[PDB]
Order: sequence, then C-alpha cells, then structure tokens
Amino acid sequence: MKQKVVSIGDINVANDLPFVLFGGMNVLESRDLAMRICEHYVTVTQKLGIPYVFKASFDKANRSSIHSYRGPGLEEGMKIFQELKQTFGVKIITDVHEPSQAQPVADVVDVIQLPAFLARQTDLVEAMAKTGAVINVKKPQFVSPGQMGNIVDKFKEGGNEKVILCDRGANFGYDNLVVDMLGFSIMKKVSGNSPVIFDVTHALQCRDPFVAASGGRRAQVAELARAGMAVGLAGLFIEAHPDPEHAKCDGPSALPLAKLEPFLKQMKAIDDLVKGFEELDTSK
Repeated sequence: MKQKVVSIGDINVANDLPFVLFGGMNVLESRDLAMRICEHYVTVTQKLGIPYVFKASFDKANRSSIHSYRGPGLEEGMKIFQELKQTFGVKIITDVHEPSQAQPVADVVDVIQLPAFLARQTDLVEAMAKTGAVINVKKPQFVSPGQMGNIVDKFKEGGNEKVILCDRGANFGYDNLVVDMLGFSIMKKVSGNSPVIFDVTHALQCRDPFVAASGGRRAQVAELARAGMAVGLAGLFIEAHPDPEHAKCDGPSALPLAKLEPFLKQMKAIDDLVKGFEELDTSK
C-alpha cells in the first residue's frame, strides 16, 4: 500500500516522502548555545531542500546525579524553545518523562517524544494521548521491531493516532548496539504503514564500542546513516556540536556542527535515487 502520513506543518514525514531531518543537539544547554546549533542546521536544510525539525531536550534523569548538570527544568527549559522558535520560526521536539508535565511541554514543541526506557509505561501513552500532538515513540534496544505495533495500538486507543517510530539500534552482547536494516519494514508494517526514522547518534554510540577493537570513541555517523537512508526511511535523526557536545563528548556519539553540510549532501543524493526507485520486491 502507500505509507501513512503524520503531518508536521509544511513538513510531512512518510516512508516514500523524503527523509525529513529531525536535526538538533542533545541536553538543552545554553539558551544561546542552542543558536549556534539551531541556526546552523536551518541554513543548510534550505540550501538543500531538506525539511527541518530541530531537536532539543529540557532534562537529564539518565546517568549521573544529585543535580549533576540535569538540564533547564521544564520552566526555564521551555523558554529557550520559544526563542529560537520564531527567531527562525521552526518545528522543534521534546521527550517528556513522567505524565503531568506532558501538556505544558506539549505547547512549545511540535513533536513530543517518549524515552526508550518508558515505552511500555502506559500512563505516559495515556498521558501523551490526552494531548493530541505529534508523538515520536523512541524504540527500545530490547524490543524486536515486531512489538512496536503494541505502543502504537494503545496510542490510538488513547485518542492519539499521530505517531512516529524512531529506531536507535538493539544491543549486541554486553555493552554494544547494532541495527538491522531489515527491522525497518518489519516496524513499518506492524505500525499501520506508519513513518519510520533512524537515530544514528544514540545508535552508533555503542556500535563503535566493541572494545579491544575500541576502548576509546571514534565516529562514522554518515557511513552508517547512509545504510538507513539507502533502504528507505521516513527520516534521519541526529544531534550536533562543535566540540562534539558537553552532552555528547561523554555520553553517546555526536555530529561535528560544521561537518554537517556535506553529510546531508550525501544523504540527499543517496536517498535521492531511492525514493525514486520504482517499487520492486523479490518474493517471486
């Protein structure tokens, strides 16, 4: 059939409708740090005809604590969004965490997001449904693609149908991740022919680490993000930074802010002749 289509303003994600870029950076650091990162993506998108959704997050919770650089806090967090917002009037995105705060957040951001870790949490499916915004079910590393029609189900069941599926890779043996390009469709088909997207930072993150032959970073984001794009994704998802990120030069991987442009020119041209490619199939 044709692919379902959750519509974001002039942008429309869909599996035969170009890789929309849910670009961005990680932890919402400086109301103005953003800007280097916010503004810089925006230019390029346009130069290439890539649509753009800026990604930013208002919190921490995952890893180190007792405050340890926990991020902006909904209150002060949500302001910074509202700035770069009209500054260059663009589509943003944010992951809630614990129900309540699932509405305020859902006013500055265009595409809310549910953390891989709480996917099977119900009360947030529920508490993101008694909303009606664009949801981005971030896929858990321990869920076979084929269970995603079970995060989607209850979403619609919660009133909310506007869903998106972001794949990040599954774990491979202790501390490692992988991505099977064959998981995409599988997710595509259980998810009412819904839109499927590749998150390469949080993915490649551990994929590069297979210590012995690792024990110390190294990146190939475009080399792995080409694989996804070369199969047929609704979109791509990446985070950037000049000096890899205070939040990405320690946690996951990270895209070199100024290295962005030609990466996309790869992703645009590669993708290019795929959404083109007239539907083929080899089950006969």
